[PDB]
Amino acid sequence: HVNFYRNYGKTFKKPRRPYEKERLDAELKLVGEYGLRCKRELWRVQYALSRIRNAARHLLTLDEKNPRRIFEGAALLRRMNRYGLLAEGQDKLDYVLALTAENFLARRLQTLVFKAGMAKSIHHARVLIRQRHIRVGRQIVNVPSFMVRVESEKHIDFSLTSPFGGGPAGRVKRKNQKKAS
Amino acid sequence: ARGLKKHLKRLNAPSHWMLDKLGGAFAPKPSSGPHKARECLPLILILRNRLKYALTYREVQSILMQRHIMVDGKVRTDKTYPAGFMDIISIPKTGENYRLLYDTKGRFRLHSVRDEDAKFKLCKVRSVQFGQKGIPYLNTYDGRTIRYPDPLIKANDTIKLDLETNKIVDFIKFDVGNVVMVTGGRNTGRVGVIKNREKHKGTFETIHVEDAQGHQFATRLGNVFTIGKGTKPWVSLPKGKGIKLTIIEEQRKRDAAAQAA
RNA sequence: UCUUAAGGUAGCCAAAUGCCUCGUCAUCUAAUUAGUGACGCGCAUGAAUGAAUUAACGAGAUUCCCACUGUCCCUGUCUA
RNA sequence: CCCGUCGCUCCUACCGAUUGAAUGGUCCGGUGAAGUGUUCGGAUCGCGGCGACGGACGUCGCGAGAAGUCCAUUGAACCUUAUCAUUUAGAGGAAGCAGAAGUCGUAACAAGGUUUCCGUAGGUGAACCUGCGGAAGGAUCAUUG
RNA sequence: CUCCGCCGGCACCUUAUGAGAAAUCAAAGUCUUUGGGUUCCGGGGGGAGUAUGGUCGCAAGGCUGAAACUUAAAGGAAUUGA
RNA sequence: UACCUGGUUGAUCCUGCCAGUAGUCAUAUGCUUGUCUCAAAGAUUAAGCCAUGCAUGUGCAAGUAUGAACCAAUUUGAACUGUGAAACUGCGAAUGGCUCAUUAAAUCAGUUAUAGUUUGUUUGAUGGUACGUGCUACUCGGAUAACCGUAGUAAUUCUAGAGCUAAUACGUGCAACAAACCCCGACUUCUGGGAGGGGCGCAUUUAUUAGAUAAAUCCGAUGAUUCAUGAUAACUCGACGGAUCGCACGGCCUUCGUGCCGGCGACGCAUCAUUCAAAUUUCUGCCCUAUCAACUUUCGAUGGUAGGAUAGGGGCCUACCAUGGUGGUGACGGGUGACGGAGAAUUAGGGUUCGAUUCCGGAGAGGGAGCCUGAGAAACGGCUACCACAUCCAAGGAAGGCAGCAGGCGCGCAAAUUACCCAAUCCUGACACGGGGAGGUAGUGACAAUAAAUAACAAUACCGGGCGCAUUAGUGUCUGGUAAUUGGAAUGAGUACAAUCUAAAUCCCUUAACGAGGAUCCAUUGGAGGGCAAGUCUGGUGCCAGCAGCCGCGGUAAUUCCAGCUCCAAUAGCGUAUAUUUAAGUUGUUGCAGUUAAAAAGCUCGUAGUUGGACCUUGGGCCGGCCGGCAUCGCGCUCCUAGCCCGGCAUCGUUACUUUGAAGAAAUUAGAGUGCUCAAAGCAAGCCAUCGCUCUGGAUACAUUAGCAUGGGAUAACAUCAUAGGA
Ligand SMILES: [Mg+2]
Ligand SMILES: [Mg+2]
Ligand SMILES: [Mg+2]
Ligand SMILES: [Mg+2]
Ligand SMILES: [Mg+2]
Ligand SMILES: [Mg+2]
Ligand SMILES: [Mg+2]
Ligand SMILES: [Mg+2]
Ligand SMILES: [Mg+2]
Ligand SMILES: [Mg+2]
Ligand SMILES: [Mg+2]
Ligand SMILES: [Mg+2]
Ligand SMILES: [Mg+2]
Ligand SMILES: [Mg+2]
Ligand SMILES: [Mg+2]
Ligand SMILES: [Mg+2]
Ligand SMILES: [Mg+2]
Ligand SMILES: [Mg+2]
Ligand SMILES: [Mg+2]
Ligand SMILES: [Mg+2]
Ligand SMILES: [Mg+2]
Ligand SMILES: [Mg+2]
Ligand SMILES: [Mg+2]
Ligand SMILES: [Mg+2]
Ligand SMILES: [Mg+2]
Ligand SMILES: [Mg+2]
Ligand SMILES: [Mg+2]
Ligand SMILES: [Mg+2]
Ligand SMILES: [Mg+2]
Ligand SMILES: [Mg+2]
Ligand SMILES: [Mg+2]
Ligand SMILES: [Mg+2]
Ligand SMILES: [Mg+2]
Ligand SMILES: [Mg+2]
Ligand SMILES: [Mg+2]
Ligand SMILES: [Mg+2]
Ligand SMILES: [Mg+2]
Ligand SMILES: [Mg+2]
Ligand SMILES: [Mg+2]
Ligand SMILES: [Mg+2]
Ligand SMILES: [Mg+2]
Ligand SMILES: [Mg+2]
Ligand SMILES: [Mg+2]
Ligand SMILES: [Mg+2]
Ligand SMILES: [Mg+2]
Ligand SMILES: [Mg+2]
Repeated sequence: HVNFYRNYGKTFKKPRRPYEKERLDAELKLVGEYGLRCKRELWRVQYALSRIRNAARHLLTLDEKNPRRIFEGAALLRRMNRYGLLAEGQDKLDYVLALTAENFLARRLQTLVFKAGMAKSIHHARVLIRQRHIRVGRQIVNVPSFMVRVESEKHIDFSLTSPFGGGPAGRVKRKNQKKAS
Repeated sequence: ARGLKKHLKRLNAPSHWMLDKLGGAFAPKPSSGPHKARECLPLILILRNRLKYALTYREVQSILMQRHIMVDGKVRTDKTYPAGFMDIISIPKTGENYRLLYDTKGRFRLHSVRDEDAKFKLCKVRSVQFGQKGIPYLNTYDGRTIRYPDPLIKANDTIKLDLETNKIVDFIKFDVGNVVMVTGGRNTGRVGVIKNREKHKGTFETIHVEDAQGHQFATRLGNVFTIGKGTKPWVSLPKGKGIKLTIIEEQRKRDAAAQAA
């Protein structure tokens, strides 16, 4: 049976100490302020953060003049700068270590939509994303966690179909017009 | 088992075919032929995979049953015929010719050529020895056996072979100072020049080969194949001139092609 | 509590020693007053009256099992 | 605060006559299917000589060749004895544990009212006691007083 | 017999700059700044140094030595009281 | 994330465990459940047992067609024509699928070898003589299917007899030189000869011989061969050396005669090479156990010689001979709920545990065994026998093997449909075409894994903190919320055209018309004394019922039970049980302990094991910008690399250690590129005028040990200059 060979993986890890106030309120800080559905959203981000930090930490144990150091470091640094997760002049691969969970949560499609306007709240933005109401370059991206890159940041906008930035009206809008007529 | 094996499951196929692990459960099993089925490329791959003259296993079947495809001078109907190093693949309907040689990354390429390079191939001799009634003959690594060669062609040497008259038309005496292309290992494809050969009584001998641009590498004598006498080749080297490189260098090349684009 | 010189100790047992008695329990059997192992208010066991064991041995007593067979079912026949 | 015998209830394991029981394996011995090869065998079947005879015969030509059979070899399988291992029954004997609102004492912790304890040995309802040697974990870091 | 020095012993006293849970210890010191060499041995309390097999012994016994099961503590040093 | 908290006490500091706390590509179970993508699934106990159905057949222009049909249909000389079914012939069915019972250096892995073997097929080369007294080819045999027809048996791809007819089935039989050399050898002359005519393809077996050196005409290969190969003498009751089949025509007569030719091909036989492979085979490596210290050897155990057998080496087997082989570095024996690896879970590092399962290797087909055919099988969707189990019978007999796919029973804590298709991947056959329970597609599927709904925005508000007056005020700022308050906007869950999808279907992705007031299109599972996040609420009970992993709660005012209310955590998921990992520095190599907490043997000797003082220049420097290349008081070079007399030479001790490289299956791990809308994934795709094509990619790394090669030669091993038997 082929298709057994397809891979699948895990994206988040549950916390070791279930019930501690200081960790627990800090989590609600992030969840509420970024408009998240559940703690799983935040845990996967931290799991992905830990992946690169282990990667970046491992290279930093290697030395300069190391081909793996040079090749792997630049690719990681490009990946960070490409998503904007690292400021300018920050190209030292010691500042990847300083990176936080806030930054990844400020590149999400949900958060960038609110920071650009268009929404009037973080929680409006999300339902505005899942209701086919926002394209990115030319495609209707309907995942609140899209993780927008810098080059695509300019073209984030309304759809060419969505009543608020596209074409014809919605079901309730047409319903009210027909009952008036 | 109680006999031969007729199936090749895809995960077990040679890595240099670049077959994709979800494209099916099996692979083309290379038929018995002039090449050793792990250093070959069958015909099915060449047509459907690389050239895309076909979309399915059945379509490549039909093409050969029209007989458009010729290999090494002769028309081959076999689907999984084991084409190899320095074969010629020619399609007179399209009027195109190919030599089969390696990338620097060790994968077969169909190297497009004229007619005048289709007339001949190169082969290294496996051995030269007497035979029936003392009639000298030689083994190549292409299965071929040529009787009555020059008494100069010794073992490991390389021969030019006209596909029309079929006998030796030239030969290179394998030794230090000629250009070679490597046909196995991690160094396969990398061309260069024999700088030294150190033998070891009762083992394989090691060849020392240096890229035109300084880089030095070594193989064992099995994976060596002289192309030309001296620095110059007698065949057309592929899209990269047999010079292998660090991963940084091709990273630099793209962005260098990405600064002009 | 009466009493004795001392009140049968370690052990052993329905034993060649137990009346009751064909003791009770188990085992061997189709069926066992027989046998072996236990039990012990032992009519009436018991320490050189030697107590308890015990390999080897025995024309010593006893129970069972395999083989064997006119011992028997059930007699017939042959020789001197 | 605390120890042990004993009485009652339950749980677990131990010894145990019973040539105990069951199951599976192995060593040897006995019998030994079928095949394979070997030896005879020769049903009948192919020039169907010849005699040059009158579809018929025998002298026949050698070559095929079945059933059977002979000796070897592999060898299932069955049976006896043995052995091994894993389960399982047992009169009776005897350990540990736990429970409970029980009986007898008072062994230990204070100099615990005989300081405690270790080895060995003997004795006694029980905890224990006593002899011999040892230890302080002693109730003495001390006699020039 | 008196004084001084060296070596090797049995110890004692005073003190940490040391260690330790502490009592204490100049060796129980030179341990999370963890590595001189090597032998034996422990892994909560019981059951138990018991059962069984082996082996040594005249015997008493020695050496080797479980398990089923049970239980939240058992234990060490020091403090205040009684 | 290299982490701990509750429980011994009146309190304290320890030891030490119990308990909590996280995961599992790790199973079952419970409650719950809307969408998209993805995919494990009768392994665990029973390698237990099977009703039924399927899983292996096959045909080209190119072996054989009046046997009976079909379509041309004949001018009735020749055709069975062109297409064919059946059938004989050839090939295949030894692969794949399934499972993990036996199996503990065994299978297996990395790494070797075959000069010790077989190898249908592919690819390449190669091929004379058969008898003729080698003085150039010497002739054509019956009988069997499909079919016709008689039958037996209850019986089934059980079976008999008669009548025909084919061959690339079967059996015969023509064969190509100088014969190139070699042996006889009438006579000739004397021979060193000329010689008249008699004896010689290739295979096979044996024997003899050739296959050459070393400096003052020898000439193939290997590290190494009586090697490759040649010559000779014979030997075989020789497997062999074409009586085969297609189209296409198209040069020209010799009798102008299918006329002499001569092509490309299909199949076939034989030797060598190659390829697809195996078979053995070297070195190193595997869990627990000594309450398993000896095992093997008569009758093969260890070796020798000669045989036999094999494809071939070998005690593989036989006869004779010797007395060996293994073992505290653990033999032998036992356990394994033990196939091995690639791998998996967990991971600060070091580790611990798992690995039936889709890739590779092995093994088996109810248990044993023995075979036929074939290149290849000790084959089981082949046979033969026995053991067990069972089916039919007309009672004489006959037929068996789901650890293949589906399905049923049983067993269990524990697992899906008796579905569609060869469209993809490939395989197979005589084959472009047939077939494929391989394999793919769909139904069941909360095994695991991904993304992601269950509302958003506004103003009213009895109100509530700041912030504008802060005084005295009051409201008003982010709306924080009871608010079935109110107002329209957003949309998919759903449902439905079509299109797409697909082998055909369905699902997804697109998308006409419907699809929201909160009662509904309503989210649940565990908790609320502590550990541990969240009640000094209210009713019931009264050491009962119950809860409680642990500590504990309950005896009439229960923060712990039973309930309502409210809150807490996670959330389309969560709880429970069991194994395992972490925590555990409570297995301690890194890295624990042993005075009193558990723990120094009564004491000394001693073999193995483990460990072991110092010392032998690379020291004092020239040289050019880490290092070459060198001089000091650097044992040689003839032989290969060898500078314009010269660096940089190989054997006359062995190794570990380190350095670099080779060669290392993929999948998995890490890691580059790439906007599957994101992600888990995949290995793609991206630009062009997202126009007759351009540009491509499909990197790279780790890989413990063992083996191979390269430099270093600090450290550390074993061996060894005093009979001088030294240079
Ligand atoms: Mg093939
Ligand atoms: Mg008495
Ligand atoms: Mg009596
Ligand atoms: Mg009797
Ligand atoms: Mg008696
Ligand atoms: Mg008396
Ligand atoms: Mg008396
Ligand atoms: Mg008496
Ligand atoms: Mg007597
Ligand atoms: Mg007292
Ligand atoms: Mg006292
Ligand atoms: Mg005392
Ligand atoms: Mg006394
Ligand atoms: Mg002194
Ligand atoms: Mg422990
Ligand atoms: Mg203990
Ligand atoms: Mg004590
Ligand atoms: Mg105390
Ligand atoms: Mg740790
Ligand atoms: Mg206490
Ligand atoms: Mg208390
Ligand atoms: Mg625990
Ligand atoms: Mg197979
Ligand atoms: Mg051939
Ligand atoms: Mg021998
Ligand atoms: Mg021999
Ligand atoms: Mg097993
Ligand atoms: Mg199993
Ligand atoms: Mg079965
Ligand atoms: Mg088999
Ligand atoms: Mg079989
Ligand atoms: Mg079957
Ligand atoms: Mg099945
Ligand atoms: Mg609730
Ligand atoms: Mg509760
Ligand atoms: Mg709690
Ligand atoms: Mg709390
Ligand atoms: Mg609970
Ligand atoms: Mg308690
Ligand atoms: Mg509670
Ligand atoms: Mg409650
Ligand atoms: Mg400890
Ligand atoms: Mg102690
Ligand atoms: Mg001592
Ligand atoms: Mg020693
Ligand atoms: Mg080595």
